[PDB]
Amino acid sequence: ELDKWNSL
Amino acid sequence: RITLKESGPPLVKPTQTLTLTCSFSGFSLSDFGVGVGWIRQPPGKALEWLAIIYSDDDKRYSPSLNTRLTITKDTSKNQVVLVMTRVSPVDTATYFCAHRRGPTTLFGVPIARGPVNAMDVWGQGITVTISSTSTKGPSVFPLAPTAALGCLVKDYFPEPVTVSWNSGALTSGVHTFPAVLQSSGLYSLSSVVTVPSSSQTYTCNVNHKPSNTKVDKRVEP
Amino acid sequence: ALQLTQSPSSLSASVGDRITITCRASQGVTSALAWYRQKPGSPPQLLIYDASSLESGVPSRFSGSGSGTEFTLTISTLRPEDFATYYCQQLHFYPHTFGGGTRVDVRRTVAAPSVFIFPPSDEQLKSGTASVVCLLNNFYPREAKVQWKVDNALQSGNSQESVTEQDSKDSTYSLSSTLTLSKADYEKHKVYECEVTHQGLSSPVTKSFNRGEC
Repeated sequence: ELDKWNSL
Repeated sequence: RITLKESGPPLVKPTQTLTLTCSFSGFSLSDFGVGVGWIRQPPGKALEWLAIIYSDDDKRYSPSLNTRLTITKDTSKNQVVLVMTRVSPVDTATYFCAHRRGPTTLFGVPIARGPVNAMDVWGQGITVTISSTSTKGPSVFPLAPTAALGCLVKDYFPEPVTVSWNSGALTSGVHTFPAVLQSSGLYSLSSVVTVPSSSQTYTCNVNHKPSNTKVDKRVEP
Repeated sequence: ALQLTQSPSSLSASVGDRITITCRASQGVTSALAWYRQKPGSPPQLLIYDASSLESGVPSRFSGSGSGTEFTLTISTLRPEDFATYYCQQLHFYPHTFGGGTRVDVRRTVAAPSVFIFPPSDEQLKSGTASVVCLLNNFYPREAKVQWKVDNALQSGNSQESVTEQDSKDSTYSLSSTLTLSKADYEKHKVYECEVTHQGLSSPVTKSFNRGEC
């Protein structure tokens, strides 16, 4: 599961 | 300046619940993108990530500790709490809380996400031991045969204990080892001193304050 | 989960040296990687964030490079505050993985350990327990390995080790290993052996005693 800021 | 500080109990018994509090200043958990995470460190071991909570109340946990962890924040009192249910002796470690920067903003717009790639400020850490054990004094045994020599300081709780040789006059060639927490819940430790075979009397001075146990042990060859 | 391997595990060095530590990931973590320095008794200190960015207040001698699965930390000129343990952390995947650490100690000449075996005190035997201690004195490097054998049986699960911190004047380490048995058990054997494998030893050295021999 990717980190919180990965899709910013 | 951002500062964090961990608080809670130094000692907890197995099966019990451990509640740790992280009190901070210099930032708010209402600030955009900010996180506070917990990382622990067993004595002599590597860092292990436990959990993180963000200003938007988003939460993430270690997949391997997930059923025993709960992380929560009190924005008004600048605190983050970690609750660990049913602990064992392997939960014994130093527990840290740390700050995670949110993205950089320009006129409220997110322009850089590079600074969130680290935990930039850490608390000093809180040491927590897990023993079903109760305050108990050490039994001191001799370790008898450059020649080696020492006094085994066994079965005490909790830390710490002090060891000197010859009431403070012998310091050269001395090695007091870190204590190991035995499966019994009690610590054991050794202090040795190497000298000129040829030699003088040798006495291990031992003091475990928690138990009020003071022992002087002359050790011969 | 994500595997983050540090290399080397331990590093020998002196003041003024240039060193490099690497951190390898099982999958790309992009540039989401941090480096920390931890001195004993203190918490980790951030040095590099986002694989290469120098953190405010951190000396310019620290440098980070790499992206994807290979990362390196470079300290151009080693200062004394740098003799410590280094860590890498990954923040691209949950959970935010940490490396195993890289210990950086003061270099010196290889020194083999002085080995010593202590049999249990009759005073302790009287309490129902038997503790056998092996001492590995003033050696270098830090890596050493103790193997206990009782009547040539290999012991496993009944010992605990402890290591000192590098000596500020010797730059050596010392290790203590305690084999613990019940007194019953202990009196069922004769030969208690401590086998020591270290780098400054051509072959393993063994110290022993026969329980009873007087």
